[PDB]
Amino acid sequence: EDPLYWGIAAEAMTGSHLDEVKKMVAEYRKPVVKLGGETLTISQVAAISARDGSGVTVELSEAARAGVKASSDWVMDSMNKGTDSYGVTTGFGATSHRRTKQGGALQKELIRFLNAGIFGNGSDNTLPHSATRAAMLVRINTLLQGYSGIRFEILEAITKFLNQNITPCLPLRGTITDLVPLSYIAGLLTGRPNSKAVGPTGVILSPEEAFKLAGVEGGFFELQPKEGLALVNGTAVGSGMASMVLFEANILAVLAEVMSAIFAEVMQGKPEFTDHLTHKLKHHPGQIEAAAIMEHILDGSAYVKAAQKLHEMDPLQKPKQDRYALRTSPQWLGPQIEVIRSSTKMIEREINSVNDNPLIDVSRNKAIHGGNFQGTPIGVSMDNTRLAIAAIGKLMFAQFSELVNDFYNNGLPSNLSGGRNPSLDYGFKGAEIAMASYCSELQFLANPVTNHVQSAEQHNQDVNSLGLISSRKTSEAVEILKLMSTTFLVGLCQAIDLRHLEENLKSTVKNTVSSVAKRVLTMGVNGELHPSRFCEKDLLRVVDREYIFAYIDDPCSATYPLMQKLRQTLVEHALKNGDNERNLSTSIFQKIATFEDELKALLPKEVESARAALESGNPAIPNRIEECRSYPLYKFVRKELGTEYLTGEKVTSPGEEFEKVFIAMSKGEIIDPLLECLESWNGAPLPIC
Amino acid sequence: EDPLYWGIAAEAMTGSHLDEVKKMVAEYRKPVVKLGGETLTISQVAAISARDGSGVTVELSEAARAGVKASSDWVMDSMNKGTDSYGVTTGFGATSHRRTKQGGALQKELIRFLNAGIFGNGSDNTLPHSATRAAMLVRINTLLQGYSGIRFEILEAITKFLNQNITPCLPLRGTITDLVPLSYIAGLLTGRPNSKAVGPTGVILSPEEAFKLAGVEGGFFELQPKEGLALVNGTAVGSGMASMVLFEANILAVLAEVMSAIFAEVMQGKPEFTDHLTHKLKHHPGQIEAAAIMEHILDGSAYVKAAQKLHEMDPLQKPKQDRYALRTSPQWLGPQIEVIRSSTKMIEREINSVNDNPLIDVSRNKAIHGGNFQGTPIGVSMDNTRLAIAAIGKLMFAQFSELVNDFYNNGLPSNLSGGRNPSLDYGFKGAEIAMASYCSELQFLANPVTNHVQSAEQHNQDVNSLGLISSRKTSEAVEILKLMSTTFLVGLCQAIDLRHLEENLKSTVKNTVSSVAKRVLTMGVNGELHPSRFCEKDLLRVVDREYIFAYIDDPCSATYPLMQKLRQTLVEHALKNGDNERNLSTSIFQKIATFEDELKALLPKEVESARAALESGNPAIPNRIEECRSYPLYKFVRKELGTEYLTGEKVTSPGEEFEKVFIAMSKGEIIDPLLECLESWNGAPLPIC
Repeated sequence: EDPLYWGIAAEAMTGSHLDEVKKMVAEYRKPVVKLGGETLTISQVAAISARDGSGVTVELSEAARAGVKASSDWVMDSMNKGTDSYGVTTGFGATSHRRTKQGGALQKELIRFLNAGIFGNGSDNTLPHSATRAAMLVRINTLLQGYSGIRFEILEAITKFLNQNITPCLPLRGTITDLVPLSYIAGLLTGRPNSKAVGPTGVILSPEEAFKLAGVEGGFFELQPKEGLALVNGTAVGSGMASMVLFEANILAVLAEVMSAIFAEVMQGKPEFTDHLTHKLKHHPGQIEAAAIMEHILDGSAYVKAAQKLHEMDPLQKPKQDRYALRTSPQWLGPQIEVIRSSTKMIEREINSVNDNPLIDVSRNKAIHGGNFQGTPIGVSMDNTRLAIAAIGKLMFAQFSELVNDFYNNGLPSNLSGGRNPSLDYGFKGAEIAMASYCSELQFLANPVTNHVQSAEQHNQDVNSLGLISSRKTSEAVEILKLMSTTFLVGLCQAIDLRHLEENLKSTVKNTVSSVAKRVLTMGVNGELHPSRFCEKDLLRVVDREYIFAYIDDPCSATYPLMQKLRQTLVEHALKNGDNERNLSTSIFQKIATFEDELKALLPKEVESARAALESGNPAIPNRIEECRSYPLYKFVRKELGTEYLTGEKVTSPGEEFEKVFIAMSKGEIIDPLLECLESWNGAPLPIC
Repeated sequence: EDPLYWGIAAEAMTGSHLDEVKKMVAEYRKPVVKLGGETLTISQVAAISARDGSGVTVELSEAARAGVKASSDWVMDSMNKGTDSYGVTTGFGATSHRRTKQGGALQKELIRFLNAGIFGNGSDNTLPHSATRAAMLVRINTLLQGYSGIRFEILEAITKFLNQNITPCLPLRGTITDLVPLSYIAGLLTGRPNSKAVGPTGVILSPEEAFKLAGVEGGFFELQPKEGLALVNGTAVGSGMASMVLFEANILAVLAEVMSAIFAEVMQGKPEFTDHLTHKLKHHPGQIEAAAIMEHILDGSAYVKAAQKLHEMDPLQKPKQDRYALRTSPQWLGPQIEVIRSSTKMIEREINSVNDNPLIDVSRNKAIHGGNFQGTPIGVSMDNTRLAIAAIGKLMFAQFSELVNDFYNNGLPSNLSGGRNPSLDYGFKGAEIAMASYCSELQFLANPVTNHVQSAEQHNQDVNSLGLISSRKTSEAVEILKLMSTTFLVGLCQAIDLRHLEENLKSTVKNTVSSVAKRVLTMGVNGELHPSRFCEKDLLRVVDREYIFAYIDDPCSATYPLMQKLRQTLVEHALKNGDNERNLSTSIFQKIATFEDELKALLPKEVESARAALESGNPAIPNRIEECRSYPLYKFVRKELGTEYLTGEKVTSPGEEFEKVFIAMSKGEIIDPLLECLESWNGAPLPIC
């Protein structure tokens, strides 16, 4: 038995978060949103909220018509009092004019006085068109259950406004959660003189023009008793925006998980941080999933092809462990995903609720007075979600910070500088400062809204949810997270390209050091300069150990580590060379100057040629990202969007390439390549038995 | 003309902040606080709030008696109505029992219903005894001006409670600013059955016992009309605590300025960050003062005895500039000092105000109704001050963080590790984590209180100041700042000692390298090994350049920089030695192994002997702090308090030495050595013409 509905709520949180997101995306893309009052999802709200020409249409279920008609008829019959039925349903004052021999005067008055919002000039004080559409959809859905006492024909009209993209202008502020803004939908429906709508290209329309462009099958509505209240009493503005916000938040949470893995790839982090034992032993499902997702990426990574201590390619980090933004990312992200998921279910309940008062219960033949207009689930879910968005942002800032710091990024250039001359390429330094600015503002936004409740409306509304205000702040937080995600993703793709450059230039240095050592370290009296064999292999070990980016811009400079360490190796072999060292013809020390002169003459041009080869699409060694599970995201950013590698040798600024990713992100184009990174995952961690 | 008193307020902010603090300290130490209603300072409140046996006493000015009597007489005469004077003064309901043929029933009722606070068991819900004493003092002072209609004898009684350290128990919470808590002072005065006081050693007293121990010249008071309101209507609880808080805040602001300079000394920062031109050109007085204070310290610093690039002692930072917590400290601290100063003046006005209602104006023969109980100046000053305390804390965290990071601290050991074996001495690492915890909590506390106003008391108090609640949060913030200041100051003294160790061990290494090079790099066939002269001087240059703490724990280790760089120098000289290199007897290369063997045999014991000499109080080179203007603070912490140098060679933990400084700080013992650091300063910056 599940008498209080905790059971059904619990069941909605089984299965992975990723499978939930996949389902959300598939639902978003459906061509038709069919409303019946009970199956509206945040994905449908997000799809409809769009004004981007996807062609999505809304259809009302005919199965809901009978119940809607029953309560609208009931209210009309209820007005006939005394010698018929009883007193009067209930507006907010039994005495006045309501369609008897009167004429619906109270409903006209309701919408007039609720039109108390301020738009001013321009758009700064107007609710976004997307958000108004979300509100309209939710508003229809929460009147379809048949308990609201409104005509189906009004629902059909709002549906036409949605389908023809004719959008009433609503004020941004005025609600403590949504009478004031919702009264501007009602005022369009009733052709109030101040009502305005906007067409698909932004043209301002009169209510007359709006009805004609939308195809409304009728003239202005004259509201019946209960209809004005039915239209204005909902939580639809707050919950519609919350739905939009949570669609984005769910996707960005998956992006954060996958970026944490790509971060680990380019950082050469020890992949054992994702070992399932660790996460199993904490029990938290968000953390277990996050780790299993990162593990999936790392298990199919060509970078995790790692050479251990005294490294040649990628090392673990045994001495000087990986820092927390890498190694604790599953622990950090997990609870944020859990909050986003729980919040999503709260909002999905809200947008299928009857948020009206009083409810018209035809079965019991009475109106039921209550408090379902109290949007607490919106306020609470949006405050909690905003805190989680801030936490996701903080981790991204910390990861980004590690990535661009040459002391923490395991050999990558300071600032992810791309060009031949580091003194003319400061890479991501400006972006890094911008990332701090994004993170700081996100942490300010993390503060709650719902702890600022005023005792309102002659102290009748002595608690009130502040749901829309909170939704608006969470929306602002999500936009900043998209700025951060954009900046970080472009940074990660830069680092991928730098690792490709690194492996190629290291190969060329080894090749050249080899050639020179062979020529110079045998000469003798008669060839074989004893010794030379162990000396060559140790010189190459220097190359394998040293960070390319610590010297490759001036490889034969006396004060850079290549020349220094190569000389140190020659000196070490000379000191071990015994009596052969004391004969000039077999002396290693006496070949240092020659070795250095011959390396200086050859190495710069060899490095330059290899680099040019790589820049022309013909590197000696292919870019290992092509064999990684994360390739779809790199391919998308680099090839599909044309985001280019950033270098001080060219004029292009980081912002110019960030625009490409941000604009794509805001159009939903990152969804497919993101999910493609995980499409082979079976939804389970790797075994640990 | 100054009709609105902006002029007098402006004049109170002339002269330096430091001179203000000096004056504050001198006032604090006076043996007698004489109250007249108009000259109470935060220093007097702080002195009285103490329960530490300083012997400070309160005395009431006889000059105030006449005005106090006039208004108390006026109220009593005003009760005689109709055939005498007029209706009735004004309590809060003209109808009832007030000392005619009645008996002061309304005043008894007032105190009863206001006793609505909760103490529970233990001390967690009780106002601190210090803060209650502050409240008592302010409460007396704000009734002495003669407009309150209360008997002088009641003021004399509260004075006795202060002088004999008999303190009524007040609830911690219950006020939106201070009826509820102040009613517990009134309830002691009237011997309410639930009233309690605490004696000097914490013994709980009945009102009877309290009167007897305090010497009250009378039995319990029977309050006259207006007396109950006069006692309970003030802002004294909030403003008394604010006064305490601001006394500490002013001192800690000076400590932060001086510590910023000592930080710069031990970091080897470029002192030009304090150049007066820079700060003059921004005009902000707090910043100009802060810079001039730091400049004063640095101008008398034996550390600012600096050797420039290719350094031997202390360098500037031309390449890789000093980081912001060093170089922007005046810009950062200035506005915080300005806010602390402005807040101080707000509170000093408040504690000399008449915060009562109605005011009894004997000259005009009427009661004047108004709103002076509205403690907005407390709420606002305490919110603004708390934000400034958080900013001071953030800078201290950032400075501390630089100080303990070997990548940022210009040669000091990672963690300020003190012992011979770094693998068994992690220094201040735990303290550094604690510093983050302090800073984070301070940033939470920085949020305002005064934006959480409820519409209170049947919506009569539809705005209210929340002054005490804010004072309490600012007090908590100040305590955390004292934890941070303690931890940082002990860290700075450790760094001072490490710089002393560094200079001494470097001297010993130079001496030894010199001796060995002289012995080994001349041998030849007949003495003079050509060459040897330039080789020796370059080997010493290696020692001068290299950071002692990068190798001194194992100075002849092959993989540490001393052995490596010394070998590099020998090799460089051999390569330049021409044909002499090719003769075995004049070869520099052939002496490397010998040089290294002889250095390995001598250097460890020489370093150990020098160190032991230093530890015994007989270093080769004296600790340069003895010749610095900052010496008084180091001397205080190290000698006077016995705070010892921290080392993993001993059992003592950092916390144990932090206790010494924290306890001293909380007793005001840091004030004198702090101010001594600046006592030669003439209050002006160094000239820049």
